[PDB]
Amino acid sequence: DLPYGSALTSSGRISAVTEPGELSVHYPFPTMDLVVLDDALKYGSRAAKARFAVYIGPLGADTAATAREILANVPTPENAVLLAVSPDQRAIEVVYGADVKGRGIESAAPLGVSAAAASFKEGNLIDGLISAVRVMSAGVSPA
Amino acid sequence: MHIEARLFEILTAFFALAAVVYAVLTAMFATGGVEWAGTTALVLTTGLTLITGTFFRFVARRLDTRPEDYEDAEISDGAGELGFFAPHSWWPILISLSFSTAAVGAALWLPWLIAAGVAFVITSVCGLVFEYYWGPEKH
Amino acid sequence: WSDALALGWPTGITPEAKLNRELWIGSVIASFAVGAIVWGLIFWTSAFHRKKATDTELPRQFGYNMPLELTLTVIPFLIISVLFYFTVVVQERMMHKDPNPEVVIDVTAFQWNWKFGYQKIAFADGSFDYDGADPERKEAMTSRVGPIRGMTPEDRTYLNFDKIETLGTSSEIPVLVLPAGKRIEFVLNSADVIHGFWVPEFLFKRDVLPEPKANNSDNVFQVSEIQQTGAFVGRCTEMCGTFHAMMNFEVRVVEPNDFKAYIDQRNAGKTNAEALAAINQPPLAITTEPFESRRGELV
Amino acid sequence: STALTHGLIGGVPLVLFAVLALIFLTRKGPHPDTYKMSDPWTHAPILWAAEEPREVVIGGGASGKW
Amino acid sequence: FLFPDPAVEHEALTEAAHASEHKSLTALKEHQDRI
Amino acid sequence: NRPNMVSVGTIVWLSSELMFFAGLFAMYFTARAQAGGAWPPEPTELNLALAVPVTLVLIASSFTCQMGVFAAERGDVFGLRRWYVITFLMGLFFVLGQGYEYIHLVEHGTTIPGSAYGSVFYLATGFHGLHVIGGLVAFVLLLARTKMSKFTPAQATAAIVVSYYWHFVDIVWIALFATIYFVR
Amino acid sequence: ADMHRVIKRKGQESFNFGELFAYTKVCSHLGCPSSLYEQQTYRILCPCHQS
Amino acid sequence: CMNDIIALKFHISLNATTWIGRIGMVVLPAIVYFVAYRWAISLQRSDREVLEHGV
Amino acid sequence: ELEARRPFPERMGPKGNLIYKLITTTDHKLIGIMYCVVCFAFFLVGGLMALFMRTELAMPGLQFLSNEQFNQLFTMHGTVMLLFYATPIVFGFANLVLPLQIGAPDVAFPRLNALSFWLFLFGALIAIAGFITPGGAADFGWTAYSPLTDAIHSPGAGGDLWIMGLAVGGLGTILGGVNMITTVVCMRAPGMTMFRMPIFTWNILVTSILVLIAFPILTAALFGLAADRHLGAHIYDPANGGVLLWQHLFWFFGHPEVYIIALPFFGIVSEIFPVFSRKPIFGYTTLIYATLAIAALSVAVWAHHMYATGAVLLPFFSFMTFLIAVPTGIKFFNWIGTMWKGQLTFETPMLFSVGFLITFLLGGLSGVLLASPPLDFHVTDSYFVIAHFHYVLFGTIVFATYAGIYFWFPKMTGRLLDERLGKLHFWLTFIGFHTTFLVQHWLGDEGMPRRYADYLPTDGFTTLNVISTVGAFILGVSMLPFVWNVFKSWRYGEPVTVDDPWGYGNSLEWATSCPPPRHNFTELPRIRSERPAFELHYPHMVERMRAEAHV
Ligand code: HEA
Ligand code: HEA
Ligand SMILES: CCCCCCCCCCCCCCCC(=O)OC[C@H](C)OC(=O)CCCCCCCC[C@@H](C)CCCCCCCC
Ligand SMILES: CCCCCCCCCCCCCC(=O)O[C@H](COC(=O)CCCCCCCCCCC)COP(=O)(O)O
Ligand SMILES: CCCCCCCCCCCCC
Ligand SMILES: CCCCCCCCCCCCC
Ligand SMILES: CCCCCCCCCCCCC
Ligand SMILES: CCCCCCCCCCCCC
Ligand SMILES: CCCCCCCCCCCCC
Ligand code: FES
Ligand SMILES: [Ca+2]
Ligand SMILES: [Cu+2]
Ligand SMILES: [Cu+2]
Ligand SMILES: [Cu+2]
Ligand SMILES: [Mg+2]
Repeated sequence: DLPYGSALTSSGRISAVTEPGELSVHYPFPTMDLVVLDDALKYGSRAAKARFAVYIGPLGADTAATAREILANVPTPENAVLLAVSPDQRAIEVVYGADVKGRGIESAAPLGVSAAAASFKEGNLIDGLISAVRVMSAGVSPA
Repeated sequence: MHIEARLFEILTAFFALAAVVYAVLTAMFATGGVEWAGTTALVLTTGLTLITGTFFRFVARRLDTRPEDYEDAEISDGAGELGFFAPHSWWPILISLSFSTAAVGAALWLPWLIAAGVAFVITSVCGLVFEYYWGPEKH
Repeated sequence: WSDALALGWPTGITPEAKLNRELWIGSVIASFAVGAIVWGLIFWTSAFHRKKATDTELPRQFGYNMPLELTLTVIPFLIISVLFYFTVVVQERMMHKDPNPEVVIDVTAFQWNWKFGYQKIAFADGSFDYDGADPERKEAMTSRVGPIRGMTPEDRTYLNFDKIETLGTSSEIPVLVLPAGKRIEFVLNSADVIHGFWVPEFLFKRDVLPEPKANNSDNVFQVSEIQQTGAFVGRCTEMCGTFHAMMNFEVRVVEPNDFKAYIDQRNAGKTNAEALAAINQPPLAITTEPFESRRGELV
Repeated sequence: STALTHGLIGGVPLVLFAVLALIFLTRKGPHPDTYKMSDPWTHAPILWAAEEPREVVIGGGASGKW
Repeated sequence: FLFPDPAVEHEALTEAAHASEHKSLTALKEHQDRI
Repeated sequence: NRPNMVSVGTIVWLSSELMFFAGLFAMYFTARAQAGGAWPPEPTELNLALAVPVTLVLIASSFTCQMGVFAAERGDVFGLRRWYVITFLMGLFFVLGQGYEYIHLVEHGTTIPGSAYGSVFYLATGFHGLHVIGGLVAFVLLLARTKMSKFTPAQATAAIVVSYYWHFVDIVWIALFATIYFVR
Repeated sequence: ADMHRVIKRKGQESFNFGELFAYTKVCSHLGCPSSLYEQQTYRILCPCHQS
Repeated sequence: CMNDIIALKFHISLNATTWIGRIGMVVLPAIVYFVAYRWAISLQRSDREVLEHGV
Repeated sequence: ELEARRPFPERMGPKGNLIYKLITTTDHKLIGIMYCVVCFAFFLVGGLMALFMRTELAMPGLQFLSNEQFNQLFTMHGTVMLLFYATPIVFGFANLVLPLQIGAPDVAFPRLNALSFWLFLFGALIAIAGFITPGGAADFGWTAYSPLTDAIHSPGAGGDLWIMGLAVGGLGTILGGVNMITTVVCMRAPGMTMFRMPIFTWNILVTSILVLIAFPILTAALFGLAADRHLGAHIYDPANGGVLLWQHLFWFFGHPEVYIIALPFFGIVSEIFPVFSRKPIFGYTTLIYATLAIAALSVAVWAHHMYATGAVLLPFFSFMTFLIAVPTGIKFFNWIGTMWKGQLTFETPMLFSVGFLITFLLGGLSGVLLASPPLDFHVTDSYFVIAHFHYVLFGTIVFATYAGIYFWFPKMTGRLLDERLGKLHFWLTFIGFHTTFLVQHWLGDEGMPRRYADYLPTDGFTTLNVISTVGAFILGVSMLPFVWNVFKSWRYGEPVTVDDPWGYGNSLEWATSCPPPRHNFTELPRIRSERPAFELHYPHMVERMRAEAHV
């Protein structure tokens, strides 16, 4: 079931390969936009002492139960604030753990949804994610 | 480690043959006779490979097969402590700065700078050699 | 065409030079053939063994072809054995010395000009004899216990002094005058560091050493004859300091009777330039001119 | 000449650089094209998280659409 | 530097040194814990 | 069950350091071939009444060094210290004896600037003497380290490789002494 | 041979006696004897602060 | 202040030593400030490493 | 199966991440990177020297340089390119990958390794500091012939600084050789037998043996030269036999030297060809034998540099020099056989290795021409020799060095260099090199000697000199895309999250992450051949590899 050229090693790690001249990562966004989003995540999380996360993919039919399922994959999920987006279903969800409750996220999470939605209507996915992370982390205190 | 010894013994055979051939061929029909610089260099290149090969050959016949000498050894044969490998040190750059001080002193022929550089070298080399052997301070 | 294959080698003006040029052309052709084969093999696999779009499995994983490995060590050995044989033949012919040269020249290199002395002339037909050695001046150099076999390093006795000498100057290129058709012997000594005696039309050069005998250098070489008259540049070919690029000389090859007239003029007290004008030659060097003594265009 | 010598030495390198950089740097690199919202999301699902702070009762959430 | 002392002397000295070092560390530690 | 890594590194380096003396031997033999029959030339009068005892002291320092190695391999730090102190004293005696020979040679007109023989004699024997001084520094540093912690196998390995260096220096001296004082 | 390179100061054009010139040995910076006279460069160097 | 002694002993032009001092008087303190700042923070990180992982 | 990742990997470490590491590190990976950076800075400095020389040689007459400055320029250009760029970058590459290739966590002596690097850096700085003296740097050539180098003929402090800087750096090189040999004989992983090691490791080991022969005798010769220059010694006195004493000693160093900076780079292309051919290396055992034969022979051919001195036994050295051509041709046949019937893709490492093959071939043919004393009697000390050794050097330490950099940059950094910019870099380098150096064969054959600051308009040399200078300035601009690529790719390059970005790597470094952890390996595979990473990543092929191995 392992991809071609991938091997399970004696430590349990996977030793994988790429064809020469091909890429390992291949996210459909420009490198400098990815760097901007990475900085938004890092410095928003540092300023709020809560781990901010972003999901892109299919959110199902309820799309909030699925988002709560995805939040379990963020490290220390009790202290995390996930923004999940379905470009197809055109759905925006924010879900956070219990550690963040009462720290300013009830005011800021809908503001993050609005910030994302405004940029999505222009067809700017990564710009919407960056703006939403910026507003939600600026509204959470390290409490 | 028989291959390690064999490599140096093969080099030794070639170097000894080259030294003998060169000395004999320059003694006969070469102006001035034996060419002493090249003959000396070839003889002592032979000596270099001979010293290392004899040491390896003596070591090989002592210890039985290591896991890196064994054609179908398992990775787990090599389990255990390897040895001590220094995690960090700023003494190497101090030793090189000291030796460079003495070298600049010798280049410009400043005997006081040469003396200072040699003293720096001895202090830096002591610092390196003692780094993992100084005990706790005593009070 | 022999000029394109010679790659800028001069045609040569001595028999030894012509033999060396033939060896050069043959060796160039051999190396070009080997290079064409190897380059073609590189271009072939680069052109026809590139990964296609319709190959899913890896190529055949061969890594050993023993008969081919053995066959590809014998052929280059054969080519270098042939080249070594002809190399030995030509160097034996080029380094050959006859016991009776017809002109013996003393070449003295110094930093950074040349001095040419006429040591001896013995024409093969008896039409010209001249004894030019001046041993009453080699003895004036004796410096004498001494650091080296009783001698100080200022001994200089190994240098040769002659009655007729052409001395180079920063404003006059030294012109060495030689007869055509005659066996010429060159004895090379340096006054200080190592220089290089290169006449490109000789297709040959040798290093000019201080104290060559103590260094086991053979400082003597001959050309069997120079096959045409004319003027030929010579350059220093061993890095000797500041003015290594600016100590050139010229060889003027004239007919033997004109050489005799030139030597009579020099024996009559004439300088090199006026003795050359006396035999209807240009008085100064014509392949090269003196370098401006200004250190450059910014001065 | 002397102006031709300086024209060649200065000019040939820059012309050659411009030509080779037009040949090679105008090609498309291996980086994927940027996803367009009007197109379907055919990539694998992506989960990004910040590594800070250095190291499951839900506390709430919000929803939205666009 | 050149000759060993009797082993009993070495043992007693080493034990005393270790006990003294431990007592000094403990004194500093308990003062720190108190304050 | 495995090679002593420090030992192999030391042996490899010592074999390289043989080439350094190869250069100096080449200088000596080149100057000797150009001697012209007088080697050593006047006024150099080598005396074996003093070179021989100094050579013998340096040779006996090898046996004392080997005794120290046997003590170290036995785990006996005090026997190692005693034998290495003796070896240090004997090598220091060699250095002083060489210096006295140098002083008496200089007064009679054999110097580095003075003659080609003086140049080769002094570079050869003086670089060997510098190697001896480096080995004495090595003894001092090793002996100080044995006072710093308990005597472990790594400490004994350090003693062994210092002895490898000392034996190299002694053998190089035997070669230099044979070629200078007997193959004149 | 160097007299054609001499530039005179205004008011001092006749202060030299032919090829003899006389300047104060006191440095105008801070008063040290500025007396390191380089004859080929014609440079007067002050040992104190390198004027 | 010792530029003339340094010029004599270490084969530097005296004029060059003056200009090295003049430019270095601005440049060397800036370089040293930057290096010392980064070096101090680097020692702080070296301490942190031992605190999380031991010796 | 959602694993949280970052949108982009961290561009740089925080403040204070690097500076204390640089001065305290015993990590061979960091030391190798430090070697590569510093050696490349020295390469740029030496290239600037060559650009000055080439600009002055474009026209007859001295336009901006004097004779003295030009002589310093070729002396120091040769010194910097040979001893401050190529020789230490051998140990830069060895530090980068050799412990990985044998499956070790470290080199045998980590602090000695750090000392070797710092000795390189400070010795090189001591030699280059001659340029800040009034007289200037050494101006007697990189070969430093006697008696031109004696206190009478080269009095300046530049020459003495050159001597002592070379001595300090040479000690660094010797200690590096000791370390590399000891690492290979002691730190191999279980099952990594001597005849399963990669060819690069074999070549590093044999090169280290060569280092232990050549550099100590050069150190002895330099100390004799310093004794003459400072103490009035007579070592290199002409009446004492000193001219050829110097030449014999120097070339006994100087020939081994040129193969110290050839065999490691042969090993680099031996690593690269099988990956991009999707094939094994052809004749693995024969390649090892060829390396050993070349190393043995390179110690017995030195006087082919002395043909025109009239004082060496010509047939001995001529025959030995011809013999060296046989194992090198074996290497050329082994490399073409590795490519033969593969699936070639020509990414930047492969492209630079092919540039190696093409350029080195002409260099070696020219060298064989030089090996016969009669032809060397005309072409020695001329620009034919210059063309030869730039064809043969630039092939190993530029094309194979760049091949190693493009190959192993993802392994050492976790980022890929941009391949479009790499192709621009290759084609500028390849076109520029042949433009500057092919016409120098003709110039030397006509009669233009090496090491001339000036010539006359009537010499017939001007047009080819102009062409060579045009090519040299192409080589100058070829450096800009590479430096830009590394600067951009080091922080913003394509992330590498696999172990083998080139797909078909064979050596153990491709069986670990990009970059490796501090001690290089979180696990090791079973080692049963010289392609352990290939067998790890393609188990289904192992049977085929055993079946198809013999034609
Ligand atoms: C070993 C490697 C090596 C390398 C890579 C080179 C590289 C080059 N070399 Fe060579 N060279 C030698 C080794 C090497 N060299 C040796 C041993 C000698 C003999 C020395 C002696 O005579 O004693 C020699 C001598 C030599 C001569 C003969 C000089 C003479 O006899 O008079 C010439 C002639 O043109 C030449 C040219 C070049 C050129 C144009 C490059 C091109 O690679 C260089 C162009 C490259 C650049 C890199 C330009 C710099 C680019 C920049 C962008 C710099 C800008 C910024 C800064 C500098 C901070 N060099
Ligand atoms: C990387 C560096 C390097 C390498 C690999 C070489 C390799 C060789 N070199 Fe050279 N050389 C230098 C660097 C190098 N050299 C330098 C720097 C100088 C000048 C020093 C100075 O004076 O400044 C110099 C000078 C030099 C001289 C002295 C010339 C002179 O000054 O007068 C000679 C002469 O014998 C020589 C010859 C050779 C030969 C025969 C090889 C051989 O090893 C090459 C063998 C390769 C081939 C032959 C090609 C492959 C073979 C085949 C495909 C099979 C074909 C079969 C046949 C032809 C039979 N070179
Ligand atoms: C920055 C120092 C170097 C700057 C000066 C050179 C900066 C380098 C770039 C311009 C110099 C060469 C381009 C112009 C060429 C020319 O036409 O000649 C100009 C001058 C008329 O001739 C010279 O000879 C210049 C000096 C030579 C350089 C000595 C090398 C010094 C050693 C340093 C490498 C030590 C580390 C650096 C030390 C870094 C700082 C120390 C804390
Ligand atoms: C040079 C003195 C000569 C003495 C004659 C006998 C030689 C052996 C002496 C043994 C010394 C023991 C020191 C010791 O254990 O104390 C150690 C402390 O000394 C040192 O760490 C530095 C020693 C001096 C370094 C040498 C520098 C120059 C070398 C001179 C080269 C000739 C033990 O300290 P500790 O007990 O751990 O507190
Ligand atoms: C005809 C005499 C020649 C004898 C050969 C000399 C061999 C060189 C010996 C080297 C010395 C090392 C100490
Ligand atoms: C005046 C005629 C010149 C002919 C030049 C010959 C071309 C040489 C071939 C170049 C080598 C290709 C690799
Ligand atoms: C010219 C006569 C030959 C002299 C022989 C010199 C050989 C010296 C070797 C010494 C080696 C001693 C161990
Ligand atoms: C093995 C040597 C190859 C040399 C080829 C040189 C070709 C140079 C072409 C220039 C033509 C100028 C007239
Ligand atoms: C990639 C091409 C590099 C080779 C350039 C060859 C230049 C030869 C021109 C000869 C000019 C005739 C005088
Ligand atoms: S007193 Fe003259 S410069 Fe200061
Ligand atoms: Ca010019
Ligand atoms: Cu000359
Ligand atoms: Cu010259
Ligand atoms: Cu060579
Ligand atoms: Mg020559």
